[PDB]
Amino acid sequence: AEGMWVPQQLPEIAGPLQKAGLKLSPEQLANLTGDPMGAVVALGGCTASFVSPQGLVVTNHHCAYGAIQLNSTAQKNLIKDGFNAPTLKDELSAGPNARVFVLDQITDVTAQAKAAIAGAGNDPLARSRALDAFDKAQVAACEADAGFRCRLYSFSGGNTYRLFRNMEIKDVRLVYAPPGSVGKFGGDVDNWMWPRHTGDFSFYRAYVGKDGKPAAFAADNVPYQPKHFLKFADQPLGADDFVMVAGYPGRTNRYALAGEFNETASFTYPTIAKHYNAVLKMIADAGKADADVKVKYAATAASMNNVAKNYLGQLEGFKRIDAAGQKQAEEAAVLAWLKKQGAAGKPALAAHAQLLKHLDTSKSTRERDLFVGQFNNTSAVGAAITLYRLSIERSKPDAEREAGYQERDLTTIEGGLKQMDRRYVAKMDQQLQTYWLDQYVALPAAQRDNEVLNKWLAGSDAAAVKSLVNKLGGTELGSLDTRLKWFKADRAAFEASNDPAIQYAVAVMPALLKQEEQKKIREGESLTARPLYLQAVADYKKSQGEFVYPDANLSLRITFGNVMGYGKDGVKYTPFTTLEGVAAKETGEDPFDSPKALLDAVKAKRYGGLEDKRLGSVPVNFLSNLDITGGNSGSPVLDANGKLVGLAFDGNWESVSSNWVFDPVMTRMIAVDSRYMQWIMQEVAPAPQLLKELNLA
Amino acid sequence: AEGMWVPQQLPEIAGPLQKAGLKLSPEQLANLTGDPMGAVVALGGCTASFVSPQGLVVTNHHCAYGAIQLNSTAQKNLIKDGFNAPTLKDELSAGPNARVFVLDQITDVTAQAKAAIAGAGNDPLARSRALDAFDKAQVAACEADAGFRCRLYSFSGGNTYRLFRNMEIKDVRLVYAPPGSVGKFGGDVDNWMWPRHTGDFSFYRAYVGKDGKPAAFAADNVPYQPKHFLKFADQPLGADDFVMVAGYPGRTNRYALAGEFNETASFTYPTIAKHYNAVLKMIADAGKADADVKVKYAATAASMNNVAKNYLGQLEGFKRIDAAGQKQAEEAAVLAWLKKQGAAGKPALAAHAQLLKHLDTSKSTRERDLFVGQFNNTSAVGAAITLYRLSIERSKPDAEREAGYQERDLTTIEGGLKQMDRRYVAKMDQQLQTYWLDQYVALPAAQRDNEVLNKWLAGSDAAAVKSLVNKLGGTELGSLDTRLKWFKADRAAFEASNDPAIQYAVAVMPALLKQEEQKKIREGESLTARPLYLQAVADYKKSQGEFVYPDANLSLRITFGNVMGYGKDGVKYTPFTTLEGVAAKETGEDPFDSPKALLDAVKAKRYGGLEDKRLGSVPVNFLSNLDITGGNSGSPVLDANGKLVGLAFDGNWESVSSNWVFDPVMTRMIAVDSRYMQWIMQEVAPAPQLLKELNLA
Repeated sequence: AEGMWVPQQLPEIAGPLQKAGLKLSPEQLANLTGDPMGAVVALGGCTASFVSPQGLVVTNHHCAYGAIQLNSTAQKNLIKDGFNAPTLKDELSAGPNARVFVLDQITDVTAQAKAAIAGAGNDPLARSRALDAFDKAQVAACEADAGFRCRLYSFSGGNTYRLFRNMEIKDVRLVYAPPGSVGKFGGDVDNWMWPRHTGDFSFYRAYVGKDGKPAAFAADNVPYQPKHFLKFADQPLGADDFVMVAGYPGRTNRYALAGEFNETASFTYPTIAKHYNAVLKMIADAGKADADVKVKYAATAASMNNVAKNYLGQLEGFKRIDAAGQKQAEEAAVLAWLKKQGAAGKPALAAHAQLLKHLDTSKSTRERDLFVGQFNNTSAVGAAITLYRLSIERSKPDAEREAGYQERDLTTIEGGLKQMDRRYVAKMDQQLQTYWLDQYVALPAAQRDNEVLNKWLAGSDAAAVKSLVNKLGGTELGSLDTRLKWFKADRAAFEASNDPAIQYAVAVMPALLKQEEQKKIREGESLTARPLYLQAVADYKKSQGEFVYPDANLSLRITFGNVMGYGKDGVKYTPFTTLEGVAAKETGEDPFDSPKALLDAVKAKRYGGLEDKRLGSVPVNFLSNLDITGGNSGSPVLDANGKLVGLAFDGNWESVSSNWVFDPVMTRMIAVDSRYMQWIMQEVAPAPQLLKELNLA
Repeated sequence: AEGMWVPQQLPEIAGPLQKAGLKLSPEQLANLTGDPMGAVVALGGCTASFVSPQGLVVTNHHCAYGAIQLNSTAQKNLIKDGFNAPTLKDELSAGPNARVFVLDQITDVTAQAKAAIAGAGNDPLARSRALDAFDKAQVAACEADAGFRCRLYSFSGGNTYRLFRNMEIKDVRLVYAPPGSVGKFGGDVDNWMWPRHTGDFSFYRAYVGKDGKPAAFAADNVPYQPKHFLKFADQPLGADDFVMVAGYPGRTNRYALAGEFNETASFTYPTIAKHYNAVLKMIADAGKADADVKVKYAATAASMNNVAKNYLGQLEGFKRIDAAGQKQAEEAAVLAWLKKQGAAGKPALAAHAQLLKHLDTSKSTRERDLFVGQFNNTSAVGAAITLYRLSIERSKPDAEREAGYQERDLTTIEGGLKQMDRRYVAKMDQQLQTYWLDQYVALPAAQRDNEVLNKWLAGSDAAAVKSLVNKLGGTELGSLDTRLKWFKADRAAFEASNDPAIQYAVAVMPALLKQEEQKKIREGESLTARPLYLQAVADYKKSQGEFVYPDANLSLRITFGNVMGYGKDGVKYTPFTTLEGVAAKETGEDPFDSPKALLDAVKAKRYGGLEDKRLGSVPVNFLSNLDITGGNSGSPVLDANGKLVGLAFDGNWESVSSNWVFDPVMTRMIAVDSRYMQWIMQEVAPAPQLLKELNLA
């Protein structure tokens, strides 16, 4: 079914759920800290779920990819090889910034949020400050009790504010990853594609201090004991069977202005695609010259490949459903329907007009802003800017610090400086710097107007780029100890420093702060406009009987539907792949190089008792008409009885454009079958201690 | 069903043909000059069929592509535009070498052939000359009557020899080609792929002189009146319907030695695919610069793309079916089964070991032979070598002239020199010379033992190639009138020329002749070994009750089966594509850029009464489990009653490996539906004169 339904919409999807075949009572889903919703956790950008009362967490391989990469070396490459922790003490730290967020409480704070915003009257910066101070105040009151992290979510353009309270587990350990030839089978060739044969799963364990409270990594820490964990299905999942997903989709743009869509399709997607593929060929070449570069940049490369392929996908998607025309059509249809509605229709019209003029800005500057933004986000320079920015914010009292730089954020910044150790190589960073500066100096002179960068370049050719990279090569910020010194340092040490990256951070910061204030003014302007227009778009969608659910905003959503394939002319995609499809794609070479143990078990039909008679084999991946996006990776797929039948990990090629214009005919979630997960762990990359802890052994 | 059955195997397939659903009696098919089989013609490299009593002939677009290309200029591009001849006098000559072969007679000359071979005794070269002298005698005699052309066929490694007598139409004219965006919809992207949306058809007309006798192009010639022509099907083709193809498949390699297959998989296919893809990029680049090079090289580009992609598809198929494992098992099993026979087995085991010797010879110089072979077949150099060779053969009496340089061949040679006029651009030829010369000079010193070429290169780098290409640039063989002059010139005239291409031909010719004699010695050695071994393989294969049929060898074959899709893990390919499928792939960019008329017709559902209610639309292409290969292009697909339901044009991706190891599960023919052809001639690129002549108006 279409829709990323908030839990508070469970009453309107209660009937649809039962009709699709949910056998649980809908009000069992209503208890978000109950069985099974209470087992569903957020990782920040991925979903996971508890699957044992000893804090065992299951997610996708590509979600654990970060943590596996942090633990990998050129010699001991866990991304390539499995990882298995036979005992608690073998489990590896997923790194200082790894999180499990266990939902505690959702509180609607709409009335108070709207009063805070209104209390600022017509001043747009005042409105943004007012909402930010409201956010900070709600978060501070909510985080008063140790171990909780809270977050204010804005729904439906600001028509709804809800304050989420999570227990934040800060000690997450890697328990099991299949080899990358299973976790990532078919690599970037099969990414965003069906048929799919990817065992995209991994396991973490959540830990807490001896005292029960969240704690950073310590040998003393004990497994978290979740109230609720999912059970693997004992009922074989089959074609047409009900499935549902709970998870944390990050962002959809289905309510975007036709103008926002058009910018994205004509500029952002093609430009990012193009530059990412160029950077990717650079990182791949660097990785061939030094395995340590390949490992240290493997998370970036995976992530940029994903985006670049997705962006291409979305572009083909938009051509396939004429998204430009549908956006146009629906926008005009809302504006007309608003006209007929006499009195009450005028404010929404006005709101539209406001939101329109907002597209006008970035026309000549958008390449420049990408190239400078990308240069400023290379490792050494990014760390300099982050560290300098914190030193500035430290001056201010905590409640006036920029979000991301308050006391409650310090541990995350410090953990970022630490993780960079496993993700930084001077020679690779210098090539990224060179690449983005090369794009800047290739701009027309009129667009090459960044005063600071022009000063530091002292020219507009290759030699000028080389000499500035040469100069930035003198930074000491490649040293962890250096970064951790600067982490603590007064803004005056920064403004005095002769470190070329710090000097650059110091020179660019006035511009960055001005750019950020302009961003906040734009957010202020839209804080009454966006909500009134989207309320009208919604009220118009409702009038035509369409589905009304908010755009994804990284909060908890339910989607549901059934296991089913999709069709194109001449092709019917069947809802399941099987072991034989994996073996059939074997080329002996990346990314189609399964472990010999897999090729031998499939040749021997060693199904391990996991074959589905309807398929005549063990299912690997399955399709369903669920509505998931970025953030839903690792989401548990529950059958009619709330049992784990799989993990969400991907969409088919036609689904990627549903981020903008949803297509019920061809949008499918790809999931990894819980049977393939068990099969891998029995027959291929064994995890006997895990099968026992899951009560499958 | 599996097999490319010779007509003489109709007894064995009568039951199967009836089981599959043939309504025609099998003895109807045994009549090769009767109805429908007498409608089916050879084009030489393609199949076609008469579809009117006025000599109208239907074949693929890609078969007519050569003729369309010869009639095309940058200014008036019939490849891109289509072509329609609304009357006889508008029909364009398909060019001097276009032929239609109407089968007259097959006679089995097995015993005479073997006697002529046995009669030569023990010298391999003697046995080569003896079959060649025999071939020529059976041909020169069979070619006695004016209009006729005969060919000696070797079946099953020389276990059978059959003489084909054909009436040779020498005046072929383009009647109709749809636009390239229909004829080659999806271009190299959809080539060898299902689903497929390609209108792959064009119409020729066979002309003879007023006497009724075959003649070259003359304005005075009249349409040939065929004894037999296919009617378009009135019964709509559906899934599971019986279909059969009669056509001229070129070569299959199912009886190849395991070693021959291993050499093809490991060297020939990957190497040709690599160099062909580099040469295609060069041709695309020159074509983009110069519309004149684009049109002149479009036939070459189409062909090389087709082979390059085919070879990659075969390499992928070999791994999917483990072709190497199957060839090694079958060979090992035949060798063992031959030890189980006593005396009965000892000759075949003798023959095997002699065939292995041939493979080691070709190994040593395989790279040199490809690069020098390709260089010697560039346009000016190939013309020089062919022209000088013929002056040499002229010196000799005709009976003693090499196959292809006899009196009966002069017309084709002269044809080739004319057609090159529409297929040559000196600056493209120079890039081809450069490319293949660059591969030669890159070889290790030890492989660079072409004496003449090293003398002519005077170096082994880019600059030495640059200077050989500058020197060969002074040739005049770019002029048609120079070529036709050399076509008539004595051996001495050649030896006198200061034309550098001719001097090269003169210089290299002695080595080409030794290499050709050495090749005739191997062919002589092969003339008794090959039949003995292949008879053993056939014997072993019948013992297992496996289907036994000769490898394709450019002779007439029947294949049959049913309209059906195929499956892959996660995918069920449906047997038809439809109009909406063509519209859904539209991008407004080559190769997915349908005529505006097609999109308009599809968006309006103008099905011009051709809709199949079982599809909800007009069918475009369809799948069937027939056994076709290169040569079968333009083969009529006949329903149960022998009426035309479409034309064979391609195979699915997984089929192409069936050239070496037949895979019944995933081998399908892709045919264009006769309703799509009619639909295109009604609604898109009208041919109302052909709709009338075909009895569809």
